[PDB]
Amino acid sequence: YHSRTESSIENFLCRAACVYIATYASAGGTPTERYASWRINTRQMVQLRRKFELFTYLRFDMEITFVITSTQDPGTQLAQDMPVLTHQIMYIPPGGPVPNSATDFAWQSSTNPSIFWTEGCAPARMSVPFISIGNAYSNFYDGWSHFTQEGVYGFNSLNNMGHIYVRHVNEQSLGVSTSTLRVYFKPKHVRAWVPRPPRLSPYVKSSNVNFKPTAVTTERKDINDVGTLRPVGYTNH
Amino acid sequence: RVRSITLGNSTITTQECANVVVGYGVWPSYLQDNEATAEDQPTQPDVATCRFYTLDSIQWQKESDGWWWKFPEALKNMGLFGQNMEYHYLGRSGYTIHVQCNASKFHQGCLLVVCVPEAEMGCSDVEREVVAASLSSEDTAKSFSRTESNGQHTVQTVVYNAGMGVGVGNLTIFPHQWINLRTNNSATIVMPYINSVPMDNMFRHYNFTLMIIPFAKLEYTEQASNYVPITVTVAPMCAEYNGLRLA
Amino acid sequence: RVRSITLGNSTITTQECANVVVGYGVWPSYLQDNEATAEDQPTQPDVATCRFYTLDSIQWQKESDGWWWKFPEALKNMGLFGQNMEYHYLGRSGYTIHVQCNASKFHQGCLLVVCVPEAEMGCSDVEREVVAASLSSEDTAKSFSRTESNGQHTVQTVVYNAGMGVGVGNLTIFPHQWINLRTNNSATIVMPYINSVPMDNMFRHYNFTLMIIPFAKLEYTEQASNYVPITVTVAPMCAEYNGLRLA
Amino acid sequence: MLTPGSNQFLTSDDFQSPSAMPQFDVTPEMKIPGEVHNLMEIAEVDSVVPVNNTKENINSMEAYRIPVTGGDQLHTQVFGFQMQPGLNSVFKRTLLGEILNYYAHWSGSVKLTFVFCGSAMATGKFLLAYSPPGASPPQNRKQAMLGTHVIWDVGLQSSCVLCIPWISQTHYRLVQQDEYTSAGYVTCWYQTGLIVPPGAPPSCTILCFASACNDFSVRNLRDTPFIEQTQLLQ
Amino acid sequence: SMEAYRIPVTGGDQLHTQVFGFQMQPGLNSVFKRTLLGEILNYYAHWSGSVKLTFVFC
Repeated sequence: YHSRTESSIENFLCRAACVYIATYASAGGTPTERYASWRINTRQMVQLRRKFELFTYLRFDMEITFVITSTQDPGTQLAQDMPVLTHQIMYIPPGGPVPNSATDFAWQSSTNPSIFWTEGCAPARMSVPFISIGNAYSNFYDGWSHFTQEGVYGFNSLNNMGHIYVRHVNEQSLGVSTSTLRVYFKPKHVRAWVPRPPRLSPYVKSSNVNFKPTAVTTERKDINDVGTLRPVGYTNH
Repeated sequence: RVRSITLGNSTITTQECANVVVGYGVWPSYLQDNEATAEDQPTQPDVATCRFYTLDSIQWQKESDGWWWKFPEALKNMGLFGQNMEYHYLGRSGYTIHVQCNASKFHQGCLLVVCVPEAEMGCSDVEREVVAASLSSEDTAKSFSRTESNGQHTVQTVVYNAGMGVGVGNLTIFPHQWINLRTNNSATIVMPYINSVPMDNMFRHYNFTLMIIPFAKLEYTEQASNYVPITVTVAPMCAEYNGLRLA
Repeated sequence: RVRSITLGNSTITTQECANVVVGYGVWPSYLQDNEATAEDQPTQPDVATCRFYTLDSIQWQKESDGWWWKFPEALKNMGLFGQNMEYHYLGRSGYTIHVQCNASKFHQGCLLVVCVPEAEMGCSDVEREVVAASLSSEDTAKSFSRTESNGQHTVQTVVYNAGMGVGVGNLTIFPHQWINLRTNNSATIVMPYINSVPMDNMFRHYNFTLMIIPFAKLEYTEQASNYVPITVTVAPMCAEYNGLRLA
Repeated sequence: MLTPGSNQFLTSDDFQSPSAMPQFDVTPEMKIPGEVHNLMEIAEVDSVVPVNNTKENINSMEAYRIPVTGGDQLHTQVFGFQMQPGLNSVFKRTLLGEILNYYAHWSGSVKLTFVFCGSAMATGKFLLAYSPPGASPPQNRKQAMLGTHVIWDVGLQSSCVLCIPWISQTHYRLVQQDEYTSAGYVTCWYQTGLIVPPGAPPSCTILCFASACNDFSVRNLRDTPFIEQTQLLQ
Repeated sequence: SMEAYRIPVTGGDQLHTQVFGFQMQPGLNSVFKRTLLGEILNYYAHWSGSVKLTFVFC
């Protein structure tokens, strides 16, 4: 008759997990290499996916922490003394403008909350509430997008969470300054409904529930084959 | 011993004293004033929706594997329920599922009847995607398979994975019942409306899936009926639809 | 309808509502202070002696004749009862015998189950004497015979004389029960301790003999089980043994 | 002690800020008439609707005048349109549509008023037919009669009000939705002709007003599509 | 196959042979590690309690 407090939904699902690692440069190059983008979802990290897909419906708040580490870049014309690096982190709600390049107008939109962060301080954090039209997120959706019974199968538009975009505020004239971003994601005030059997087959697609047939368990020698045995000894005489 | 039920004044059914499983503990009911994200007050058709709709019987044989029906699609052509599906836009209703077998005392077997909510299914080719014709017919059972399917747009039908990619042995987590021919002969499941929105389109959303799977195969002697008939009956409970009149 | 019994917390048995025969009218009980011819107060083991000891099933066939078990020898190797038999010197205990058959409604037959106290048996050669190996095995049934035995040290096994030299038709005088497959399927006999001394050695004295004899032979049709299994269960009641400690 | 969201500038935040000009006394406010407390007040006002926008009348005042011809029109249709403010070409430029265009989600009931600008000696009837979202517009007068209709007599009465209701599967429609033939239709039919005495003009006009009913909801404010240029003036 | 779950009981005349046998270790034994109980237990490094078994004769 010992405690069960560690098996509750809160203590089971509120563990921070690293869900994205990206890199971006601070100088000339291909524009797509000068910013980092991520669409918020729980279907790309298999370890977190297996935990969220024990329940059919979920309702939680998001807490996102960004760890940013920058270093100098080898080449010619190295910077002898740089003041400090500042980074801009922008959260785009569902339906907001999304940048197609760095130094775009969407970076200065008033509907997108942004964080300006200087090197040396504590990691930046933000919290997003339960932002959806429906009354819950749904891990499994059996249905179509249009009512013609045709379209994308298994896609629901009621569980969009937005995007995260990170770039360098500074304009650098001497040298390049590569930076690396890590995203830590955590649910809070979690509520879950309608439990489901955990998955057996390995994941094959982030968008689908497709699978390969897998054996229901691990093989055994015989039906009456108990595990191994013990040799004769002082107790067994 | 026996009990008769008369719903809709047009349907008669007979049952014996047996255990009934009430969904997730809740009973189907109308929509209260607490929950809503629309304006027009729902119209409540109950004169003809609440009646027994007996689907066609199926044959349980020695080498059969299992069957599934998608609801609410299974009642697309079923009388006035189909007309309300076509004429309206939003809908909500719970169901009562009766499953009855007809086997003598000399047969043997064991069935599992489950009601899986939001039973999304995979495809045979892991790259392609399923189509609407392979998921479910109108009111005809879709059979499982003993071996691995190899179609292009066909749902994977290996029985022991149940098409959802999970172990078939753990399907008991959902509302379910066991029909052991040695003791039981029928099962009843009352399923309420389960979704994340108060109303949804009937043709777009598959509310749930009814699966019948034999764990113990059918066995008998030479001079006996080669099959066992299984009969499934559905009676909608507490159906609602949007309003078609100006405010 | 059905009843479950849990003796010793390790044994479970199931029975239906059936008549029970309480020995000679008395119920097994411990030894009071009235009757004794010894000094040391008996120790009373009941934690493990009082549990169901299910013996092996036997097959009733068309040409079978009957079987007998000698008690208390039948529980020589049966768990803690055998240990108490070996470790102690004097003993006293009553028993409860359950006999159950498993036959369908298409079989037929009639069995007699009796408990004969002090069932001394004769020999095949009227001049010689029997030996201890031919009287009874440990916990294996000893079969009767249709014809006359001709061994040297073997018990006469003609069924209609029952080995005791008396008419088999008059065995009803002892505690008994009839298992007619048409109506009954089980029998229960509660047998107290019957002897002329309060205590006696387990290995020396055979308290009684359990005999199962079919009067109506087993008959059936070609496509049916060739046999009927018979299961016998024994649960000692009110066991006593002498004391091993100084006064 | 310092959370990750401690030192950022989120453009939709509401914190107090230091005052640039303390020790300054602002002018007390007076009582100017006509204060606005909600945008819904701008939507519950009737505004004339340009039903007759046939590419010869968009650049003219003839857009608003629905023509009613005399002679002998057997059962021909006077006018007809679809009930989708904010997106239909007819309604998107009125007060209601232009308020609705600012909001991604909206829902409610729409009120229509018809006024007969014609001689006081003119007599006739019209049939106003409304079809639900899932149906088809009536093709002749008999089909329109068998549905939801009202017979409007321009001899007894001069104006006819009609409150189109809101029956939808969800609780919020969208301006940027592809939901044609799922919005409802309103048509007007010649129940009889227009009868005038000697001396009155044989043809008349109908004016249409559309506005908001008591109940509306709007959600998710967004930029209007009517303004195009992103250039700064000078 | 589906024959994994069905424990076979043969007729004929089996004298005293063993029908089945296994070891009681959920989470680690090959038999139990893939059921609901074992797969919940596998998430936790420490666990303890009593396990209930039901046998049904088909």
